[PDB]
Amino acid sequence: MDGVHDLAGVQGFGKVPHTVNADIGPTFHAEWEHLPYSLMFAGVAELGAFSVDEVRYVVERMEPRHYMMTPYYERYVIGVATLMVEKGILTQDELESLAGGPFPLSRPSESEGRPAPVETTTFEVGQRVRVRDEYVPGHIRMPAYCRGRVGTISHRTTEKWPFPDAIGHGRNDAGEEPTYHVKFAAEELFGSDTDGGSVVVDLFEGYLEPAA
Amino acid sequence: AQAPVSDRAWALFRALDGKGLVPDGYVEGWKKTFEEDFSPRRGAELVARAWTDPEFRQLLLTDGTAAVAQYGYLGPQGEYIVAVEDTPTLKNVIVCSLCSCTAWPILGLPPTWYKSFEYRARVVREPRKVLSEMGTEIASDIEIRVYDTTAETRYMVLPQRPAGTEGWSQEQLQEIVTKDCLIGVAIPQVPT
Ligand SMILES: [C-]#[N+]C1CCCCC1
Ligand SMILES: [Fe+3]
Ligand SMILES: [Mg+2]
Ligand SMILES: [Mg+2]
Ligand SMILES: [Mg+2]
Ligand SMILES: [Mg+2]
Ligand SMILES: [Mg+2]
Ligand SMILES: [Mg+2]
Repeated sequence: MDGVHDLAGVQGFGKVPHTVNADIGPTFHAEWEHLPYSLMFAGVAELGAFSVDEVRYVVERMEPRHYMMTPYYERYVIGVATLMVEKGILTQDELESLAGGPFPLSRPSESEGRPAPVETTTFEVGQRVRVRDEYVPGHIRMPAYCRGRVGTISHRTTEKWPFPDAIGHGRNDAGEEPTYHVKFAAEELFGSDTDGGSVVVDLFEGYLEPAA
Repeated sequence: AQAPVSDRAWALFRALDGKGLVPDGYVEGWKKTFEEDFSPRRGAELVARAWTDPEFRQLLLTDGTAAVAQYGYLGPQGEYIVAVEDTPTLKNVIVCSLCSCTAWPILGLPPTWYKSFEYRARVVREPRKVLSEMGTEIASDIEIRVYDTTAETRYMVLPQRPAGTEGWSQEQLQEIVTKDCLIGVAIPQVPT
């Protein structure tokens, strides 16, 4: 999904609000902040109502202006609440009644997702690969800066996981794939307009194809 | 228009808890895990061991998961671990440009700055400038490599060991390996 969450490479932001080893304060700065992650885990591990991938996607589905003005932990309060409503576990009415006011949610999905590709290649360390030049309206773990770009495999995972584009929509056809650490030259991604060396993206097999 | 966030967060809790969907002590248990167990002190311990034990260093760099498992530090958002090695010509830095993905058990939960739009947008494209602004100068003869945490690999940086620490104990070395060293935005410093 080409949403505003796909921030890598966006220009115009100011300074990172940190200098190294500065005090970051306590883990939680407010008494509610542990709730989004804890209730995520209740949904995922206790209820089996959704996957972690569905949590990423529901956050991506926040209305774009809403996403941009909402602090991190609040996005996950909204996301988890949205999933609970979408899955039929809670109603928005009861959330708003308990909250004592408006509790707007993420926008409905505009894609049913897609299955794990049937045709993929097992790649090896040192091989050159291209990120498939594809556009996916639902959840995808490919940041746009690497779409259609060429890099070299530095690692093939020794474990496999469900394809996000499927499990992020709660589909039954996510299968399992390894991922690949794909190293791109900075100039491959941003031309002359970068001060970096290389960028390594951890990409599912289904996002990749042989280069050349 | 929105109700206060605290009211919304507790509404979510109460709506689920009131239906019997949240085990007793559940969110309290997670809070404790997040605050007390998940810690960059764990990553620091791993680094100090790697620095003093060539055999462990090799294990950590070839099978991060196995190395971390030896200490018992695998956990949520830290089940498949890759450690990335800084060298005299290479500096590694970690981000999750798409959200906040972080090796929780060994680095701790991500700090506000790491999850900021500023860091997520900028470090992938201008890491040298970002690190410089944050207080870390990386020379032109050093390649900066940014790892974007886009799938299930969870990363830690194994930073270079600074001169002046020769013969230090693991406890002494652990003290200079900070959260920011593990993320890759800081280089370990020898205290005056
Ligand atoms: C990134 N991130 C958040 C959502 C997915 C699980 C880890 C925390
Ligand atoms: Fe993330
Ligand atoms: Mg606000
Ligand atoms: Mg209404
Ligand atoms: Mg109770
Ligand atoms: Mg699992
Ligand atoms: Mg620039
Ligand atoms: Mg001594």
